[PDB]
Amino acid sequence: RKVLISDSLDPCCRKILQDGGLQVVEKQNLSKEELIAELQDCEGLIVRSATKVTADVINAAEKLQVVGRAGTGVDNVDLEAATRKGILVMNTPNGNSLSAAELTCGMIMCLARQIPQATASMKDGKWERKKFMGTELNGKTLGILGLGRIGREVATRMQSFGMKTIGYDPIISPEVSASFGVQQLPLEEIWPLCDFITVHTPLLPSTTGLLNDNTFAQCKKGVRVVNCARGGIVDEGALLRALQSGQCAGAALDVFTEEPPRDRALVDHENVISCPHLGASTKEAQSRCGEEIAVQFVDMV
Amino acid sequence: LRKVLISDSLDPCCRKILQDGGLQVVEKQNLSKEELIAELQDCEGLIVRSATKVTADVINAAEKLQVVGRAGTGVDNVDLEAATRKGILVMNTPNGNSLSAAELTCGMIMCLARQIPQATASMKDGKWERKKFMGTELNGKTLGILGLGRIGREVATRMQSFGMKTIGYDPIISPEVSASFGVQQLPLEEIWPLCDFITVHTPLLPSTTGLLNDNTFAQCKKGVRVVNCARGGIVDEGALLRALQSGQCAGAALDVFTEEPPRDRALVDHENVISCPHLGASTKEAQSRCGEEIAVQFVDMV
Ligand SMILES: NC(=O)c1ccc[n+]([C@@H]2O[C@H](COP(=O)([O-])OP(=O)(O)OC[C@H]3O[C@@H](n4cnc5c(N)ncnc54)[C@H](O)[C@@H]3O)[C@@H](O)[C@H]2O)c1
Ligand SMILES: NC(=O)c1ccc[n+]([C@@H]2O[C@H](COP(=O)([O-])OP(=O)(O)OC[C@H]3O[C@@H](n4cnc5c(N)ncnc54)[C@H](O)[C@@H]3O)[C@@H](O)[C@H]2O)c1
Repeated sequence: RKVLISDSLDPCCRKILQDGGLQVVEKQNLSKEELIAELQDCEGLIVRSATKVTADVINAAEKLQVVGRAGTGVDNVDLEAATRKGILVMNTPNGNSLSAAELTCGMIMCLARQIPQATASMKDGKWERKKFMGTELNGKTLGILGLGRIGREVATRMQSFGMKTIGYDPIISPEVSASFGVQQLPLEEIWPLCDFITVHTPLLPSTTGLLNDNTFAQCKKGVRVVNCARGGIVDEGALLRALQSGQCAGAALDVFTEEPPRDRALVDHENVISCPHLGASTKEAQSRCGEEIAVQFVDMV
Repeated sequence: LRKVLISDSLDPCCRKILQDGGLQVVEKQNLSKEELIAELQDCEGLIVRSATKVTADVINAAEKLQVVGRAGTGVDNVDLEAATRKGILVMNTPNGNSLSAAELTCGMIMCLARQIPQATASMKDGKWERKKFMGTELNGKTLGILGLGRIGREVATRMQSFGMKTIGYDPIISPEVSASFGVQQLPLEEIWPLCDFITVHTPLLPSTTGLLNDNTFAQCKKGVRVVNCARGGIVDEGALLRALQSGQCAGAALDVFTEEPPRDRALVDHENVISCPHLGASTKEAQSRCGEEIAVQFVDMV
């Protein structure tokens, strides 16, 4: 059939599809009405995160058969509406892991030394040595919640800095985590030990507010936290209260409960470092995800 | 060997160690030239960090002064020539800062790969600009490390954990020794074309002033990224600006400048440059270690 790529993807996605004999239309930044119009001659749609595959789009897209997302999860696809119609939804759980792990490590280093703030200071003409006294990562404890693809890659990188890496994952055995140097403990034992906490779980009811007022209360005063997973795993209201009291000394956020976020209190806080969901924003990750999704479209004979 | 003036803001452990060694200590900070010379009247020892400027005039007016200690690397704020001519010993702390400087360098590499400082600035300006901040994955990329001493080797082993190939050069470290911490030595001319990132960890010497310059930038890959958390002037600042302006250099991270604070703002102002006010040693841990390291030398002196 014919596939529309409605967001900006690596050009290899397009190449692999055509090599498989498919018509492609590559057209970014479509309005809701433009998207529906294009799709009515299309059985495939491929998105990244910008296009919102809502029930209304799906319902109006009568010939649609498969929606592919070139990223993890299905955050911008109404999976329930797609399933109600006969529509397959596919994604790319492997292609961007390494890039996400690397950003998470960068964010830890940025929290330790306040590099983003120091650059902003310098650009205002300031030379603020005292303000930007930091902390050394060597000897500190990093808590890693979620020890799948990304969590284990964060662990081995941060171990090279001399960090003690502890963590928790309901599915990963202690024996598997020991093989990448992560000691598992129950959550209640993790909180008071950590200098830094990073989350690498899916977003589920059980992981929403994984860090919240109750768990911040149990942390070491001055804990630094990273969320490069999904918005909401760290409760944003709790995080702001923790930053306000000094219970959390800083946070680094790639992701938000709303993207772009309309509430600016966290982004605007002096001790918060942020990015516009750049975890998979590398040429390499994008090349890998574009291939991953294209191959899945070709493999359906 | 009796009274020591500590003239800059140091970790309190420096004072205690001197005092345990059996020395008198005066902590006074932010002194003018005249004030510094007056405090030194009864002092045979002076301990500084970076702000106090132990110039030829101070050295020559300070009558009982026998040793100057700097709680940091090199002798940037001490006229060592003047000191040596008058017979005054100068001591510094070559070990205490290594790990904090290595960590900052690695943080700078990550920031250049993913534009985290620029991304934060954009978000704080109320923007959501994903495409602009498309970055580079470190795995498989080549990092060139010039200077393979205390800091170079620590940077190498950390960036190796990211899957970077670490190559470099040091005139005194043998290829066999550098091999033992995973750094492949090659001649400089073979390095430039191979590097995705270059980081410098040398002293500032005639051999290292302008080690990166217009000619070496022309030998590099289009889009090379450069880090200087060592000393200002190892990367020629004019050459670096020209390379940033043409795109030969995709970005640079600078902790150090030929003038500090720098009066010329062109590099700091460039959108592809990330910077810090010489924070390589600016951690609680490093400052503690340096404070200990310099007081301990003074006490052995007794
Ligand atoms: N910021 C980005 O651009 C970016 C990029 C890629 C992935 N991600 C996100 O990062 C997260 C991790 O991705 P991954 O590829 O490593 O996923 P993965 O499935 O390999 O691993 C996730 C792990 O989380 C664990 N988990 C579930 N509930 C948990 C809980 N309550 N406590 C601790 N662990 C729990 C699972 O057991 C699993 O092992 C996901 O949310 C993913 O969407 C973000
Ligand atoms: N930004 C900061 O706050 C900060 C903090 C600590 C140290 N430093 C600086 O970082 C630099 C490295 O310090 P270190 O402790 O690793 O020093 P080190 O003495 O242990 O190592 C320096 C190495 O540079 C090498 N070298 C000399 N000339 C060279 C050349 N032409 N090419 C390649 N290598 C050359 C030497 O042979 C030596 O092995 C110094 O300039 C030091 O002052 C900066």
